[PDB]
Amino acid sequence: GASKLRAVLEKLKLSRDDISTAAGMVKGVVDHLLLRLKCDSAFRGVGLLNTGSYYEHVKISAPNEFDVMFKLEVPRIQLEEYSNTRAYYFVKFNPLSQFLEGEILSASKMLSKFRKIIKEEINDIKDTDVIMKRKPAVTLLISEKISVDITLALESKSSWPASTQEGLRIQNWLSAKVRKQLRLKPFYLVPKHANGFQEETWRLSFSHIEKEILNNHGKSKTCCENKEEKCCRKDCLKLMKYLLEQLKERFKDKKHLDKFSSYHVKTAFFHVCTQNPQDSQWDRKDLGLCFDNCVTYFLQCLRTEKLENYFIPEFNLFSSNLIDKRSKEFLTKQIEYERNNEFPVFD
Ligand SMILES: C[C@@H](CO)NC(=O)c1cnn2c(O)cc(-c3ccccc3)nc12
Ligand SMILES: [Zn+2]
Repeated sequence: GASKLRAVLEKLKLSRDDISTAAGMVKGVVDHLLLRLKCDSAFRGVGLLNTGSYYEHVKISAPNEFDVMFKLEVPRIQLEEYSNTRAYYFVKFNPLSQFLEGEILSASKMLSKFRKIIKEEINDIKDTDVIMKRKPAVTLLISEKISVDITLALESKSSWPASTQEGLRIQNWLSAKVRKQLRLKPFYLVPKHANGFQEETWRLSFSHIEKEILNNHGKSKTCCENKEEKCCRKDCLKLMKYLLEQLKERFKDKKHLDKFSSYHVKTAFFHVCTQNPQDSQWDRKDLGLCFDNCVTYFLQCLRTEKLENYFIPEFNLFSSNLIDKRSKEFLTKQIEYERNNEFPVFD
């Protein structure tokens, strides 16, 4: 039974043109900010990253909400793992000399200059109306409709940290050949401090690898290139993403589902892909069964309080220290009700 599922997907597809026009306004403002950012010595090598839901063709439900990534190549860096977290690091070693708070690169001083240049540049541009929202680093508001979340990410062309060594288990699905090729690619560090936090740490980012894997997702190279080879991987992720967005909208005034994000859904999705490496396990005709495995796996993670980062196996996104048991039990209660009642939150 995939009828309501196929119905949702068609409706979601109709929002494509609206998302495309809105992206036009954003491309204008962003190209301008990058031209002005490149002027400062520190942000000279700044560029547009091209990762996210939109570039992975999985952008569901919000044309008035865009997330943009700004990469900045950093030359010869040394990482120091913070408090055995496996995901959070200190950036040690130059254009960024001004932001060194000891031998360590300050996330706060770095982001303040970034926010400062952006604040200075949005007043100077009169072509379109752009406002900057108060202290996903910098948030803009274009023409009073479009919100743009701007993230700064350091780029390192070094070997991936030791914590990733046993991650990205795509060998039996996408091949070891591909895994080797992917790990040769750079890695990113976004400033994330996650009583009181360490406001000088950087978290690992592999948004570019997630895009590569999603846009070349089959065991067969010709997956989704012909009628006989069409799969439902992307559709299951779109449906999982929409399921959480809809439930998070339904209970916005409650505050339980606040700690859950589309990243939890996407992570759980990649785990299901590792479990089901065959394209035959993802047949378009089996969408109902495939979406049910995704729902089922996600619920097992919520019950067992275990959702490991796809790249950092030792990092548990569903740890009791991150998300309290009552919140996971609320999300379980809601998802189970939905599955039992042919997904009323969809229509
Ligand atoms: C669930 C929240 C808060 O943990 N995260 C996100 O929403 C989130 C969105 N992209 N992304 C990502 O590219 C990487 C990570 C990540 C999380 C934990 C450990 C290492 C990396 N998270 C994200
Ligand atoms: Zn496919």
